Amino acid sequence: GAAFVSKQEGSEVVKPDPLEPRDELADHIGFQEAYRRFYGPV
Amino acid sequence: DSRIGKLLGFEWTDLSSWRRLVTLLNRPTDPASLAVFRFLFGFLMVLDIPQERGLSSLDRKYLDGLDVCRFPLLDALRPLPLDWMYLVYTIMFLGALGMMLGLCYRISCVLFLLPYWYVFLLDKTSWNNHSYLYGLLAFQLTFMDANHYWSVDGLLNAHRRNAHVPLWNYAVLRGQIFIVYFIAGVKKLDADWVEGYSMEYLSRHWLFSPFKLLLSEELTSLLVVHWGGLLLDLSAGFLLFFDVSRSIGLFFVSYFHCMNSQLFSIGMFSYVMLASSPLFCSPEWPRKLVSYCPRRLQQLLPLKAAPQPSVSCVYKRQKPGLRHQLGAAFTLLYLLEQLFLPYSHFLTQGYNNWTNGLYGYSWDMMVHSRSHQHVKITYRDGRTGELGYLNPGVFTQSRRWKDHADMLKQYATCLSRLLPKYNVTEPQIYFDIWVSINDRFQQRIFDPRVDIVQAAWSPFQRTSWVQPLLMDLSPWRAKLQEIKSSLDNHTEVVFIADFPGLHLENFVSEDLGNTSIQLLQGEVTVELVAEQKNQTLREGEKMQLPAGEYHKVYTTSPSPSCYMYVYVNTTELALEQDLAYLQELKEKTPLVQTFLRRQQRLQEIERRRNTPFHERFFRFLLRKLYVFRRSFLMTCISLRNLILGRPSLEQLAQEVTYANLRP
Ligand SMILES: *[C@@H]1O[C@H](CO)[C@@H](O[C@@H]2O[C@H](CO)[C@@H](O)[C@H](O)[C@H]2NC(C)=O)[C@H](O)[C@H]1NC(C)=O
Ligand SMILES: CC(C)CCC[C@@H](C)[C@H]1CC[C@H]2[C@@H]3CC=C4C[C@@H](O)CC[C@]4(C)[C@H]3CC[C@]12C
Ligand SMILES: *[C@@H]1O[C@H](CO)[C@@H](O)[C@H](O)[C@H]1NC(C)=O
Ligand SMILES: *[C@@H]1O[C@H](CO)[C@@H](O)[C@H](O)[C@H]1NC(C)=O
Repeated sequence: GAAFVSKQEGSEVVKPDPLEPRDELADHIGFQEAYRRFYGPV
Repeated sequence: DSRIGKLLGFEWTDLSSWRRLVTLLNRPTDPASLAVFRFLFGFLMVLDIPQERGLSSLDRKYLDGLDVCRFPLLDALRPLPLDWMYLVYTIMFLGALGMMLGLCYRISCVLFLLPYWYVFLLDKTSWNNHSYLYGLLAFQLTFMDANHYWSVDGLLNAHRRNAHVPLWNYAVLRGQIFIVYFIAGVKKLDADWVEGYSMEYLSRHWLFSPFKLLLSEELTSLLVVHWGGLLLDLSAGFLLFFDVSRSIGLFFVSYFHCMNSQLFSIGMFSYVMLASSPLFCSPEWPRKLVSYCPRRLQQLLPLKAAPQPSVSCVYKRQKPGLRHQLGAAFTLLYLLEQLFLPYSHFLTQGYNNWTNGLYGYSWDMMVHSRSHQHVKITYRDGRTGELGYLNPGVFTQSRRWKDHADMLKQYATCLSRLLPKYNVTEPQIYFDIWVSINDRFQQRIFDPRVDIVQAAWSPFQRTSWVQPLLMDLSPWRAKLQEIKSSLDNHTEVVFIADFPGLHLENFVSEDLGNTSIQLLQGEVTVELVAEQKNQTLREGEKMQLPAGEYHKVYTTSPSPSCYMYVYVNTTELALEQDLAYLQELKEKTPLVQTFLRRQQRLQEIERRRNTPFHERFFRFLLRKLYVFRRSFLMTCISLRNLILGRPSLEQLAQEVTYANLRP
């Protein structure tokens, strides 16, 4: 599924984060169906 | 009457006994400067709840039926259903509204304090130094008499109207803001700060422009950013306290927080610390500005009269009761543990990594900045042995777990129970995370051979599977920037330090033609997996690597070895050998829209310059209007779901698209 990666993309090494400042949050694994499960067809 | 009495506000005879210290700390003080901070903190918490607490993004975060690895501090803290987390956030909103107005202030403080610290401890990755502070300022203010001036509690209850507060309501609040400032100034005595490494990019902002007139930009980042933020944080609570240097100190800490309101997006931190710095002034200062206005205006303002006596203070002629001894105890005990918890890192050593302790409670803002090169998460099936590879960020809603060993043990445990929904029976999960802190060599932070599901973590034992930060390779950082400046616009470099016995298995993608590895220090042995051929390198020897194939860099030195990956992306180079060939023939078919999608983005990022400030600001208030409207309308959906029940999905769908409307 989308929870896994192959052994060509998980082994690519190449492809500043201060911990103080405060977005994605909807690019989850089973998000769009668990959203429509609890809500309507949005 | 002494020299020290005019200077510190008390003499040593006020510290002669416990009774004279209770009398000093419960000395009757004007409620006015405490109750303008109560408004300005409770109004900046009303704004903070839809924006930074995540009320407007609560449906995306705490959604029911979602496979998610959560990081609470105490692992017994489970979040409620989404319908009830909208009730926690509307109780916290009524708490911040009754703390703002002063309406039922003791009830409305624990209506804000209790669901804030529930939400705060429910996610270790949302911890900042300000979201910790807002739960500290709301914790103190539960016990302070902040509804004793400018409140509707004054209008309803007549004995709370304009009445004296004890001195300890200011000595805790001034003692907190002194601890916020001064402990941040000795967290910035680290060698990464006094040498100009943390926030090295910050002087390139346009707000450091007048300092460029006298200094270089190499020295603007060293003096103004690093030594100017050291000598302000070290001496802000000394300048704000004393009367001779407060107006010099109030100007320097107003500028320091109007800069940080734009240099960083840290929520309301720059406005809470701006509303707190007048607590160091004389407590009569709201009455000294009420009297300066026209005469019939002050009936909408609070009262300018002298404060009436209160039961909460100790007066001169009175034996101090049990409440007055609980204010001289709360002042000394809490300002002791506020001085101790930024240095309590020898106790909670299980939370200790490359930086000391968990983030949020140590006042080391901007002292350590990280950059991750590579995360490789490798599961291993329990009944087969299929060595498979997970996505680097599968069920997490954050990227802070890769720095902290307590959160990696939480992620490896949560992945051990979530992966059987994807036919992995009992995984053995290995994390291979490459972090470089403050422009250092990239190295593994955790050992890549340890099974983190069965690895031993406890909060008070130093973790066995955390690699030490190689600080003897910290002299190399002047040479690494010399190599980075030696490269052209095309070639990139990845500096990597590896431990003895460990190796790095890198797959150079086929886009990276002409990549090579040059050993800077140590002794590695580069294996090419497709040819099964080794080649031992020593210090200074380069070696070209194939594109599209595997290679392994085995460290064979007894000391940690250091090397670099001087690669160039010849795919996007040959793309810009054709697109920069295409544009000159334009002013005379997969590639033509890739040119046009870059001429597309050239249109709107340039009108970022060409938009006015007044319509920028008008759009920013529209955004804010939509984040306050969605958070109000999605609350009423889930507040109807508990009272009236949950309707059909087609009628739930009509409201959420209505709530998600741009206004
Ligand atoms: C190239 O050299 C490396 C470095 O010694 C070899 O890696 C070793 O491989 C054996 C067998 O797989 C392991 O038992 C050792 O632990 C490895 N060394 C280290 C440091 O981990 C590799 O096998 C060599 N390859 C070839 C083709 O000769
Ligand atoms: C479980 C639900 C009801 C929430 C309950 C809130 C509890 C857990 C909260 C409310 C007030 C909080 C305290 C507020 C202030 C501090 C000082 C801080 O430096 C360490 C944590 C500490 C000591 C907190 C511990 C947790 C605390 C007691
Ligand atoms: C690869 O890039 C380096 C970077 O300077 C350059 O010196 C070298 O000539 C390049 N080699 C090829 C084959 O393009
Ligand atoms: C090289 O550039 C292309 C863009 O043409 C990009 O898609 C690719 O990811 C880059 N290579 C790497 C290793 O990032």
